Amino acid sequence: MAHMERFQKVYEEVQEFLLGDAEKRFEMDVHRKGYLKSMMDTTCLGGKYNRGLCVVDVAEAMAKDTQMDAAAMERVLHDACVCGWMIEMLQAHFLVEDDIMDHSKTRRGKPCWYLHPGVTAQVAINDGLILLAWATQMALHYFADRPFLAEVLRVFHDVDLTTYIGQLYDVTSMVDSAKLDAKVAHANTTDYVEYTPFNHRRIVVYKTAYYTYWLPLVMGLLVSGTLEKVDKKATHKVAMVMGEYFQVQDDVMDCFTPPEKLGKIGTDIEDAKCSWLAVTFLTTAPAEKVAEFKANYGSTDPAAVAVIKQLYTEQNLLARFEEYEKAVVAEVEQLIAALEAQNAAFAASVKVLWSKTYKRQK
Amino acid sequence: MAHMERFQKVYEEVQEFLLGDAEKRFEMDVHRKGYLKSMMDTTCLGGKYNRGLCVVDVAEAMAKDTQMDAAAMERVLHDACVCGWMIEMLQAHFLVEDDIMDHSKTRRGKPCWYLHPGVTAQVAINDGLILLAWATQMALHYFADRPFLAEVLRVFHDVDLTTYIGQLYDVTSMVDSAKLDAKVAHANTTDYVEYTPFNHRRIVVYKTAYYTYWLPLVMGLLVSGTLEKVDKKATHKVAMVMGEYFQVQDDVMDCFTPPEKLGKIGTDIEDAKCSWLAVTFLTTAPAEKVAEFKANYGSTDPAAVAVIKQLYTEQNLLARFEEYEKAVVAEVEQLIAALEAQNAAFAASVKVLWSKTYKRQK
Ligand SMILES: CCCCc1ccc[n+](CC(P(=O)(O)O)P(=O)(O)O)c1
Ligand SMILES: CCCCc1ccc[n+](CC(P(=O)(O)O)P(=O)(O)O)c1
Ligand SMILES: CC(C)CCOP(=O)(O)OP(=O)(O)O
Ligand SMILES: CC(C)CCOP(=O)(O)OP(=O)(O)O
Ligand SMILES: [Ca+2]
Ligand SMILES: [Ca+2]
Ligand SMILES: [Ca+2]
Ligand SMILES: [Ca+2]
Ligand SMILES: [Ca+2]
Ligand SMILES: [Ca+2]
Repeated sequence: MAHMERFQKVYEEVQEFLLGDAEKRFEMDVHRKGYLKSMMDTTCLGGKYNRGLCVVDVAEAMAKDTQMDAAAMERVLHDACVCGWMIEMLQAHFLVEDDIMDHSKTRRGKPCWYLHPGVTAQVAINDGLILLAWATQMALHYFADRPFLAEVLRVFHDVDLTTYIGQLYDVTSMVDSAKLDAKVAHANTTDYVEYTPFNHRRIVVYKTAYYTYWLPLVMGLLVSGTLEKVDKKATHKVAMVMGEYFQVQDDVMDCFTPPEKLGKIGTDIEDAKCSWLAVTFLTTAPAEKVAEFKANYGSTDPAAVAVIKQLYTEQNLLARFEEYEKAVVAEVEQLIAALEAQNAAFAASVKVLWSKTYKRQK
Repeated sequence: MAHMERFQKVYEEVQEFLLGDAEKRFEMDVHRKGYLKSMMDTTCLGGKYNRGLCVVDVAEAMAKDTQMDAAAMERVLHDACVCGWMIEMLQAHFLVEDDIMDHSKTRRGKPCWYLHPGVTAQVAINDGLILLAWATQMALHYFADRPFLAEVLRVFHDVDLTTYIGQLYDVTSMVDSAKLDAKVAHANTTDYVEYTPFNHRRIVVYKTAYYTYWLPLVMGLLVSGTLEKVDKKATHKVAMVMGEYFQVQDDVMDCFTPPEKLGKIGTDIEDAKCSWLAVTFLTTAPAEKVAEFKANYGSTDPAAVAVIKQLYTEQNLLARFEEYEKAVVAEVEQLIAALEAQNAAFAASVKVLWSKTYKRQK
């Protein structure tokens, strides 16, 4: 991909800056500097970089569209790379903390950060907070003289909050919400009355769509000075449609994609997660199959988990996902066509992001 | 306290705004809104409000020293209260995450948030992140048209990073730093070679002094538009001296103050923390007492803990603290006198903060 070599060079630059700033400001010693370097490398690298490279693709598209000269283009691509690394380090923070919350075993084909024997959940919580803090440090340093710094911080921090509210919906989805009460232990549901299409949409739009689709598009517009050239409502809507679909794919792959190909071991079934598969099953399956689901879901027993995967297979959940995907293609294409009539350059950058999403396999 | 009634009124306003913003933006339901209200009240209320009320005391002192009409003074006090609550919600976030990391039992005379049976560590991590995100949301909303928004976000996020680096030093302080390696489990020290005055100072300056002393003084100056009317270097030095002392008091109280008075059960002795007591003991005690300390420290056995507290008592650590405290008050009074020669209004507000710190009992 066109910007990978530039994006990787900016990673080395931003790492040297952040570790050097810690030596200057916090009397950082050689041993902890080395620990933080390995933490940054382990938590920030190894993913697909769809969020970071989107910022650069958008910023280049809009820089060409507005005919920026060689010096201005070089600045926009460098700024775009730094904003990309803000989102990648936000992702790194989110996955560190989520791997602790889900008690997960593998991430990007390596042990979860907290499961490194030299780490533990106790230290990893704080390592994940350093990652989050470092994302803002990059804006405050690299964009100190840029009029777009204010808007970069606003959209970044808004999406940061959004994602934690989605995570609140996610971690409370398997308990009766009327019984959500800090003073009283919460039994996992046995009736699954709240496993609804509305509740699934609300989890995935807030926990995933905002930081995965909306934030990279907006940051690429902000760094190129072109946010006012596009339809904000139309941009938001296509980000929500693609983001929901992206997390639906992630939900389908939890069950049906081998962990060795995905690079992680999902436990949506053993954790009774309100996944797209769980909701689509519960709302479409015959009564006797719903009963077998309730008797087996949310159990660590490998046979129980196999019963659930057999129920999903027998209810044609992969076929049902394919019909959902067809409806999403129709809607994304219509929204892109509407963007394209207003600003073709930005519409092309949404098509790039959509082509890396549609029918992905990991 | 002059500003308590105004400060508690602004709490109720900020709470209504944040919960209402979540209903508006994130389709927040009545049950989770109730959960978040209970979480905010439990994690943000019940402390001494030293950080938040400092912001208002500094802002009022500096606004009175300027000539401005009643409407302008009302705006400075309201902004100061919001900035105070930013720091209180940052404190709330720090204590929620630290209580998970320390596996602690009590905070402000109630169970730790994560230990509420309807919460657990795996939900509380995310509740702690909501608190941190809400702090920035307050600035972005209330200070949307204020000239100091950018500099408020910069100092806030700088101190946010600083505290996590202090926390890194704190959580790694009991492992030989040459053996710090994410890949390899590492036994806690048996020789305590790194339990040095320098290493204690580095922990407490970054983990406590920046957010407890520096941040409230600087926010008070920013919201009143008077940061450039004071000596930034001298302000930093007095904040580092007072904040080191504040954390030394906290370390002494971990051992010597009844948990029912303190409102928390410290485990510095069980957890082998590099506390002021441990460093002062190891650098002053006779050789056989150092050996007995090493045989008993870092043990959950109540007999082992009782041996350490007896060794501390025998080495007169409370008297050694009184001598340190005499040296600190000599230094603070000199630094305040020097500030008073430059800006008497600001120096008075440093006296108010010091007066709440010096010889405190909790
Ligand atoms: C801590 C904030 C939550 C971040 C967040 C948002 C979206 C997806 N994830 C991770 C995924 P996964 O762990 O990559 O499968 P999920 O657990 O299925 O939701 C985490
Ligand atoms: C999560 C960042 C840590 C924040 C932080 C900094 C200063 C004091 N604390 C908590 C105190 P305490 O728990 O109030 O006694 P410590 O555990 O002694 O350090 C936490
Ligand atoms: C939003 C969610 C499914 C979390 C994982 O996101 P991802 O598949 O983009 O992960 P990588 O950053 O590893 O590419
Ligand atoms: C920095 C530290 C000792 C943590 C506790 O701070 P504190 O004693 O000011 O706590 P409150 O917010 O409960 O007053
Ligand atoms: Ca999760
Ligand atoms: Ca997960
Ligand atoms: Ca998943
Ligand atoms: Ca601690
Ligand atoms: Ca603690
Ligand atoms: Ca303490």
